[PDB]
Amino acid sequence: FERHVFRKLDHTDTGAIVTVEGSGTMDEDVPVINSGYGFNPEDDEELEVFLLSDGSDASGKFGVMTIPRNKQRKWPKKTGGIQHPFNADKFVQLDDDSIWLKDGKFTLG
Amino acid sequence: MIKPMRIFIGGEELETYTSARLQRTKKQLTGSLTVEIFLNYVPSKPVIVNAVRGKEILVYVMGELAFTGEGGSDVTVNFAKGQGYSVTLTARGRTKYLVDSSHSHPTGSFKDTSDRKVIEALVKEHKVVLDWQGTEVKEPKITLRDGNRIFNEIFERCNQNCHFAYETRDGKLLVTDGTTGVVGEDIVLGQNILDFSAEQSEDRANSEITVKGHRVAKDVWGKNAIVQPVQSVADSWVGANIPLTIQHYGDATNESLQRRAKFEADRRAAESKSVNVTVFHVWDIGNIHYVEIPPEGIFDVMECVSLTYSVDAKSTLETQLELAP
Amino acid sequence: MIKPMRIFIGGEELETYTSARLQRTKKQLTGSLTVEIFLNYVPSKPVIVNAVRGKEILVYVMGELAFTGEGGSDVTVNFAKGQGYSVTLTARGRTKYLVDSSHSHPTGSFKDTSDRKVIEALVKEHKVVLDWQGTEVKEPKITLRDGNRIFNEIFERCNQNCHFAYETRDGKLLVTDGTTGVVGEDIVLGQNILDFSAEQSEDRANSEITVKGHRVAKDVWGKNAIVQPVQSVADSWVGANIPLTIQHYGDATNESLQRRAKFEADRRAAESKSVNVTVFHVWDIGNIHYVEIPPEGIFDVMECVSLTYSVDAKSTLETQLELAP
Amino acid sequence: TEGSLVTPVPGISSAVTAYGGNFCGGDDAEECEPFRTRYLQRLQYEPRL
Repeated sequence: FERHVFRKLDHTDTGAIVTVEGSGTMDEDVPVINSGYGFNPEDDEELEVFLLSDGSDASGKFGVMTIPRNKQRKWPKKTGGIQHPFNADKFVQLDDDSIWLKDGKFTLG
Repeated sequence: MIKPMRIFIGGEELETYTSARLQRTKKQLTGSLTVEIFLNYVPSKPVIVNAVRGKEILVYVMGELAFTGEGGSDVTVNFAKGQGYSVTLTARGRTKYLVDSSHSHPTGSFKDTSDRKVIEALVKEHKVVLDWQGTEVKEPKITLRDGNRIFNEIFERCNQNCHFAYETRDGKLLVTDGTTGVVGEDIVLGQNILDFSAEQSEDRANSEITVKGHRVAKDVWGKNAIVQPVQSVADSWVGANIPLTIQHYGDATNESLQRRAKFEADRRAAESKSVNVTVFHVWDIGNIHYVEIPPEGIFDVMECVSLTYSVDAKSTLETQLELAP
Repeated sequence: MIKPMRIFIGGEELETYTSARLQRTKKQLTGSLTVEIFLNYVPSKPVIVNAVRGKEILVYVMGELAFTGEGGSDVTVNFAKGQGYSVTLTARGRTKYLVDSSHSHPTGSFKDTSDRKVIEALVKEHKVVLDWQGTEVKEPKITLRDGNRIFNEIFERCNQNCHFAYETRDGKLLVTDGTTGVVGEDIVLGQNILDFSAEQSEDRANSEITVKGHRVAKDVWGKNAIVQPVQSVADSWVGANIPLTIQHYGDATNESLQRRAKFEADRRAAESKSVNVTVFHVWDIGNIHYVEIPPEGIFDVMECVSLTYSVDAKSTLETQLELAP
Repeated sequence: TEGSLVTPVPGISSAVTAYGGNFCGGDDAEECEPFRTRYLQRLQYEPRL
C-alpha cells in the first residue's frame, strides 16, 4: 500500500492509464479499477490516488482514484448516494422520503 | 626467488606484508583482500602515521595482475601486552560502492527499455565501467524499488535472465551467461593435489520446477494474463519426485519463465556437486579444467567457481578452488 | 584487602562466588550479571535447597553500587563426572518484564498527547520508575501496534527523536539526549592501558542521508502531505559519495525528519570508530575521558559506551570499555 | 506578490502576501579573477578616488 497524487489520466482500450507522482512512478500506469464509478479529472487537479501492488511485485500497481477532499459532500444522517466528483451540490440521493436529485438542468435520452 | 606476489597501495610498495589473502568468488558481486602489516613504536620520539582510509590497491601474483581495489576501505590496529603490535587492512572491488550505496535514480521507474540500458543508468552515477557480453532483453516495464541497494536490484533483475553478475580482476563489472572458456590445467590426483573433499547432497535438488506469474504488457488481461503464463522445466538427473514451485517477480513471458527456471536448475545442480582442492604453490575463475579421482571416479570436465591465494610468515603457500559442473 | 566487589541477594551476602561478571551497555535497555557458586552434596545426608527463581540481586564494586537487578532470572546446575559440581545464576535490570512482556495498554491508540505522557502509561503497568530528562515532543497521532513488546515500541518511538534509552545503576529507566557529563579518568598509554584495538570501517558510513514520510495531521493532504515533506542531512566527514535513503515510520514533520537523520548520523559515526581497552584493576558509562595512543595518534575526547567487570578464582581482575567519539 | 505557507498551522490564513516590493539582494560568491582586479585597483594610482 502506498500514497501518491494525481496529475494526468489517459484512456486506452482496456481501462484508464494514469500518472500519479510519487517520483516518476510511471508514465503509463497499469489500468485502474472502476468498480462502477469513474471520472476523468482535469490535468493537475487536487486529488489523491492510492496504489495497490499485486502481491509484493513493484511491477503491478492498481490505482484507486478518490474525489478531491475539498469537494466531499457532508451527507445528512441516514442518507447516501453519488455526487458530481468536482462539486458537492450536484448529486443523487436515495432517502426514506424520496429519490432526490439536485441540479440546475435535467436531460434524458 | 622472483617474488610470486607483490602488493601495491597508491603506488608505494608494501615491503612488510607479513601475511596476505586474496579471494575471488563468482557467486557474489565483489572480491576481497586482507593484508597484515608490522608496525613499530618507540616512546618519547616522533612517529609517522598514514592511516589512509581509502586509496587504490593492486595485487600482482607472479608478475600478473590478480585484483583491483577501492583499497584501504577498513583499517584496524590490533595490539597485545605480549606477542606484538601490528596492523590490518582490507579492500574490495571498485564496485564496493554499489554494494553499500542506495540508488539515486533520476525518476525511479523506466517507461520501456532493455535491461542493458537500465544497468548503465544505475551504475554510471559512480563511474564504474561495465563489461557486457550477454544477450539483450527487452521488457515493457521496469521500476526499481525505492531505496533498494544497487547490489540487490542488479542481482534481482539478472536472476530471471540467467545472467551471472561477478567482477573481473581489472576493475570492471562483467555480466555473463556462461563460462569465459579459458582452458586451464589438468588437476590430476597424485600430481598436484594436496587435499580434496567432494560431496553429493540430495537435500538441494528438485526433479520438477514450476514457475508462475501474471502479465503486465501494455494491453493484456483476463485469461491471457493470469492463468495462461505457466511453464514447467525438469532436470531428469535426480530419479525421484521432489516437486517445487516458484513465483515470478516481473512481467511474465513464456521465454522468461524457462530462463528463470533454468537459472534455478544450474544453481541447484552446482550446489549438489561442490568440490574443494588444494594445489600448494601459487589463472582465473570460470576456467575449464580436468580432474582425476578414481576413488570417487571423477573423470569429467570441471569449471572453477572460486579462487583463493593465501600466504603466511611461516612459509605456508597454498591455493583453494571450489569446482562445480 | 578491603573487598573491591560485594554482592547481595535479598539481603544475605554471597560468600562463595567463585567467579563474577557484570555488564552495562548504553546500546540496549537492560544490563546483566552472572555469578558462579560452589555447591556441595553429601550422600545419605540432608541438603538444604534454595532454588530462588526470583529475588533482588545487588552488586557493590569497591564500596559503591554498580547494579540493581529482578534477580535469579536463570538457575542452572552444572555438574561433571570429574572436575566438580557447581551452580550458575543470572540477572537483569528492573525493567526485565518490559523486555519480555507484551503491552496491555488500556485502549491501544492515543488521541493527542506527547511522548513522555505515553511512556508513563506503558511502563507504569509494572511499576518501574522513569527517569526523564530529555525534551518533550508533541505527537498528533500515536497507536501502539497490537501485542507488540514494550521494548520494541519504546525503542521505535525514541529512535526518531534522538532519545537514548538505557538503564542507570539504581533500578530506573533513563532517557537522555547526550552524555551525563561526569568527567572520568585520563586513560594514557603506558600508564594504565593493558590492551587496545582501534578501528575505522568505511562500510558503515554515508555522506548523505535522505528521509521521506507523509503527514497525518488533523487536516493535511495533497501536495502538502505527500511530496512536500522531504529533508536531507549530510555528515561531511566522509570524503566520498555513499548516498542513503530512509523511510519514516510516523507523522512526518520537517523538524522530526532531521532528528531521525541526526540519530542515524550519530549511530553510524560511533560505529565507525569503535575502540576497546583493558584497564586491569577495577565510574559509569557515558562519562567523558581523555585518551592518548600516539602510535595511532588518538588525542581526542571520548564517551564510554559500555562497561564490564570480570573476576576469576585465579585472581585475574580486569575491566573493559567500548569508547567512541 | 503572492505566496503560500508550506507548513500549515491552525488558525493562520492558508495564504500570505509580501509587501509592495519584493525579495532581492541575494548574490553569488566572488571568484578569483574578479577579486584580483578589485585588489589591484585599490593599490593603483587614480585621480579623484
